[PDB]
Order: sequence, then structure tokens, then C-alpha cells
Amino acid sequence: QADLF
Amino acid sequence: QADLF
Amino acid sequence: SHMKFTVEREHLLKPLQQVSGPLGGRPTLPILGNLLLQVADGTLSLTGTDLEMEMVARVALVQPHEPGATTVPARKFFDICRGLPEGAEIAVQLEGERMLVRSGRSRFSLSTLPAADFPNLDDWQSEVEFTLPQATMKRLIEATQFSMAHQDVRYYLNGMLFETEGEELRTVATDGHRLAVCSMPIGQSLPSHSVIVPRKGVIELMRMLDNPLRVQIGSNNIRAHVGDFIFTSKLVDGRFPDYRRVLPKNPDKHLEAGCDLLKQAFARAAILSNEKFRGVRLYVSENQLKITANNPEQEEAEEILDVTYSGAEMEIGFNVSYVLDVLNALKCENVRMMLTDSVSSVQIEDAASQSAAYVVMPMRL
Amino acid sequence: SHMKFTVEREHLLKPLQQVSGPLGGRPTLPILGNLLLQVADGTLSLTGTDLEMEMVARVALVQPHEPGATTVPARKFFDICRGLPEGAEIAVQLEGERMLVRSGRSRFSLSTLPAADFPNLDDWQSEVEFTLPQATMKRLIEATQFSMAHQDVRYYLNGMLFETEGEELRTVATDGHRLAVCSMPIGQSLPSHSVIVPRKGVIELMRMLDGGDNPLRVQIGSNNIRAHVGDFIFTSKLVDGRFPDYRRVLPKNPDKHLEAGCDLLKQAFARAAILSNEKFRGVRLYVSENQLKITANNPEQEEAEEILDVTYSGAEMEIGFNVSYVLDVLNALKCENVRMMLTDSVSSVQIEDAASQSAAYVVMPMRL
Repeated sequence: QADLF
Repeated sequence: QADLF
Repeated sequence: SHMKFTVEREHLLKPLQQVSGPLGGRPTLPILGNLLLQVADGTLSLTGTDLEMEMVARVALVQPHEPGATTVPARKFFDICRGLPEGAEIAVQLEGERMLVRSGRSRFSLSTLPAADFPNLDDWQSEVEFTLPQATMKRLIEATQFSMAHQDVRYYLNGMLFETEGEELRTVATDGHRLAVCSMPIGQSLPSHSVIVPRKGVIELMRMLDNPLRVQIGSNNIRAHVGDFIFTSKLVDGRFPDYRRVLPKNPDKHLEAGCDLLKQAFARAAILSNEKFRGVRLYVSENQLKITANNPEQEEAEEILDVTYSGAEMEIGFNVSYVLDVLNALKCENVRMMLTDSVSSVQIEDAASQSAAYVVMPMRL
Repeated sequence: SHMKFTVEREHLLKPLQQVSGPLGGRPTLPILGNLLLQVADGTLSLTGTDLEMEMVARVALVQPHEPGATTVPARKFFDICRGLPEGAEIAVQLEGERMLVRSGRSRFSLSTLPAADFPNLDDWQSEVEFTLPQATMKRLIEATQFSMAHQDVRYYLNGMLFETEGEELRTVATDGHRLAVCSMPIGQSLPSHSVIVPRKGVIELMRMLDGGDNPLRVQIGSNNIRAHVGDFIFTSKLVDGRFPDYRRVLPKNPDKHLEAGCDLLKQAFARAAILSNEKFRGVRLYVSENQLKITANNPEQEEAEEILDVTYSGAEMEIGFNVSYVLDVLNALKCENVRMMLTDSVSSVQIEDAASQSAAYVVMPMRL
């Protein structure tokens, strides 16, 4: 899971 | 609480 | 296995729901989270088990099919069939160690375990048999099941007595504080016999009833067949109390009152009862029932009701949950209560029907 | 205290349900499990609080009453009133340290705590005010609520951004993996202002919006928000901190555009989720000409595959998502067709109703 910010 | 039997 | 079948979604849903019933959430062995699927002679069979009971469903196959058997994860298979659109055609076949489910352009591959590894409840012989309407069995269970013990040390109470006598089938359930008994005539001369069905089995049998119900009782098992569903359970080995000994012997006090008015008064008084002990105080005299409840915060509820009463004035204590359980189960107009004294059991019943009886032992206040 | 009032059961029930909202199970302090009751000038006021927010309800008293105040256990008082018959008249009065409730021949004596000990939110001044339809506020909240963080250490994410700009009220919620933003015109020009309402306050505000005729009057101070709906007044403290800027989170130049039916997409994702990893919930999306393939695998080596016809032209690409994030968006959209805007397998996607730009959703992928 990647992060938006 | 009393017992029935 | 060369097992293959194609069935409409709506012919699978209730069978799948029913056979997943015995299945507990955390199976000790992976196979116990599975259903056994078997295609033989135009029939699909589905079986679910927890080693103590099993549920079997039979589905007619009108579309092309090939014989064989496998086991698949119950909850995943059910969810897939449920999640498919209304009217979907569900095509099933085996591909090595996987079961392939196909409908439209939806494709599922489930892991399987061999059918030969699926547990079977041991072979057994029926020694008592009878048929009755499924609604009659459902009523017998519904009338008494709330009084079963849950996890009492007295294992034989964590279940329900099923007893045949003359032309009646009777259920009895007790947790040692309160008892429920219900009898229904079933039109056949029956041998006098009594068995204890485990509580999980009672709940499962009740959920399968919505065709006559054919009941077979063995020395260690019970079987109920209705429509295309067959439920089997092991029995609880032990001696069940005698309800005839529990019924109040010579009650010198008789109270009658409206069921709903009694139940709403007890429900409001319960709010201010001790959260643990749930004790309420009943004071009955001069055709008036006074219900009082107090708690550790020194709060108090008081309800006064008009009742029909014969007998000396008396104060008696009860666990309000036991009384509310009884009133909730009696879905009637008026209730009759038969009492003796503050330390003896009270018998409660529908003022108009003697088919069910409830015995509640008091508490000291 | 002299407090006395007699009121019909049906005038008490919804007020009692509403003001018990801020109340959690097992209050830290006993008085927090109580409601404050105040009789003044023909009005009964009922207040519930958790120290972060409060809910007030005002009930008109037409029958004989006497002024005063006390606090009583909320759940017990509500259960008594609810448990009484339809149409019951509820007579209440004080006796020393007890509050007496009588209806017919049903009597209750509740323990009290002094009204002087009841906590109040500190006085504050409104600096922004506006009214809007309840349905508009309900839509703004339902459209984004699911994307709030729950108990993130980044406390400003465990809440909802409420922003006024021009003629519109906007809500923004994010947990750092997915974002939701919704704007609605409120037909009144506003100053530019933004505040963070705590999660629990968002749920309370949502719960006070019924199927009603009343407008919602909103007041915003430097540290509080107040919402007035009919005879209910909700106040909450605001959350400190810098909320992320949604304008900077929106994908900058998405070169890929997919359109598909919302329910068809939802049901396919819902079935594929059955065979997704219970912890990671990953599904893979494969886009090719006018087609979307969704696959899910789990540690039991199982696989779900859904193929759908969609509107898509452009490079074939494979991208992975947490299926719960996608289903949350599709459930919130509840529209006919959905538009997904993509760039590549490592970048966020923007999802919106194909027919309206009022709401936008950004979901970050899982590495493929």
C-alpha cells in the first residue's frame, strides 16, 4: 500500500 | 437464586 | 474427480445456507470449514459437519452432470453463489486439486480437500420413529429452548429433552433455576422414550424448520428428515431431571393478569434492578400486584397492577429476566401464576392453554 | 431544587435519544453518564456531553411547571420513558437528592448529581454563519465520511475538513491512502474558511439530520462549531492541525480514462473480494480495449476473476488496489456510471460519477 502524501 | 432440583 | 454439475443460483442458496449451519467459525482442521459435494444419479448432495452433528441437502440435477465428489470451503462457495446475479447459471467442475465455479464471465477457483477425508458420523440404528408436522416440532422447540442451560457444568442441561409418551411428544428444558415443558399430541401410539439433544443441535433443527418431519431416534443419535434436508446429531449421554417432580405440588395461591401489561411492568421495573442479580420483589394482596426493583445506587422502580388473586398476601423475589423470558414466550392475552410461598417455585402458563408450562424458582431478596 | 414538569412521552423520546448521542459506554466521570435537565421560562432543556461536544434539546412546557435544574442517568431515564405506554403523561419532580418520575401507577426514583457540577463548553464567539438545507449537509457528509482516519496518530485525519469558498460548502476526508471531497452550492456568498470537525462530531451532526422541514443553521468560531436544527443545538470543539490540501492530492495529468456502470463494477469487485487476502484485501485491475479484468488471489491459492465490458482505449495497464477502498467509493457514489482517471501502475486514480463533478475520490494503489 502506497501513500497519497 | 434458589435451585429447582 | 470428474464431478460436474450446472445449477441455477436460486436452487443452491437455501441448501448452502442450511448445510453451513453446523459450521463453527474457527475449525481445528481445515476440512471442517468445508462442505462435502457429491454428484450421484441426478442428485447433488451437500454435507456440512462439526463432528457432533451434520446437515445434508439434496438438489435435483436437470442439466448435464457427471458423478464424483470433492470438499470446498463452505463460506467462500456460499458467498460466491450469493454474490452472483439473480437467475445466474452456476457451472461447477474439478481441475486437479481446484474446484472451478463459472457463471457469465465470473470465474472462481477454490481449493479442495479429498471427499475420502470428509468425516462421517458413525453408522447407527434407529430404535424409535415417528412423523409429525414440521411446525409442530418448531413450536415444541420454540416454547422451551430459552430455558436450556448454556455452559452449565451439568452437561445434560446444555440441551433439550425430547420425550415420547402415549400419543404425545414433549420437550423439556431447564438450567436448574427455571424450567419449560411443552407437550403436543402427534396422533400415533408411541413407546415411552426420552433423549437429550445438545443445545447446538436443537438450534440447528429449529433453523431447518419452515412437508412432514420424519424423526428417527437411535441409542446415541437423532435424525430429522424434512423435504430435501436431513439433520443428524449425537445425543447427550446423562440423566435429565423429571419435570413432574419440579411442578408445584399443591399451590394455594392463584394470580391471573394481562400478559402484555405484566410484561411491560416487569420490563420497566428491570431498568432499576441490580445489573448482576436482576432481582425484583412481587407483593401480591387485595387484587393488586406491586413490583419493586432496587439497585446499588439506591434507585427504585415501583409498578402497581390490577390482577385477579386468591390466597394470602405474600412477598416473593424473582430474577426479572426469567419472568420476562416466560412472558415473551407466552404470546397470549392472559397469564395464570400458581404459587405456594416465598421459597417455593411458581408455575406460569397461558390462562387459556395448558400445552406449555413454566416453572421459575424464586430468589431471596 | 424546585424543578417540576409534566410532559407527554412522545415529546420526550426524540430529545432524549438525541442528547444521549455524545454519551459513550463506561464514562470516565460519573456525571458524564448523566443528562442535565433545566426548566426555565416555559422550556425544558436537556443536555448531554462528553467534554469534546454537547447536544442540547429544547422542549416546550405547556402544563404546570416549576423552574430548576438537576442531572440524572441518561440511559435509565430514556429507558423508563421509552418503556412507558404510548401517549403516557410523564410527571417529574425533585425530592432531596432523588428525581421522581411518575406515570399512572408506575413510579421511579433516580439518583442525581448537582446541575452546578455539570461540565459546560467554554464561551466562544461565532465568526462565520450560514444556513443550508439538511439534505445538503447530509449529502456532503455521506459522500466523504467513510474516508476519515479512525485513530491515526495524525489526529487531524481523524475528522472531516469543512471548508467554505465562494457560494459552496465543501467536505474533505482522508486517511492517507484514500481521499474523498464533495462541494455543494449553498446559495449565499461566504468568506473563505476551513475547520476540522472531529470524527465523533461528524457522526453526531449526521444523526441530527432527519427527514425534516427545518433548515440547518451553522456557526463557526476559532475553536468550535455549532449546528442548530429545529429544537436541537449541537456544539463541538474543532481539531487543531494542518489538514492536507485536496487540490495537491488530485492526480495532475491522468492520461487514461475508463467508464463503466457503477453497480456492474461494484458487484464484480464484491465477488472478487471473496477470494482476496483477508488482511491486505488486494485486487489487480487489468485495463485493455473496452475491457476491465479484476483478479483476486489469497494465501490458499484461490483465485477470482471477473471480466467486464467498459469504455476504455489507451495503453494496457495493470494496477493493484485494496478492494475495500474501491467498494467504499462505489457505495458512496450510488450513481449510474463511474469515471476512473488513471496515469500508471504506481500512481493514484481519481474516481467520480460520470455525470457529476460535485464529488471526487482519490485512491492510492498497492505496489505491482
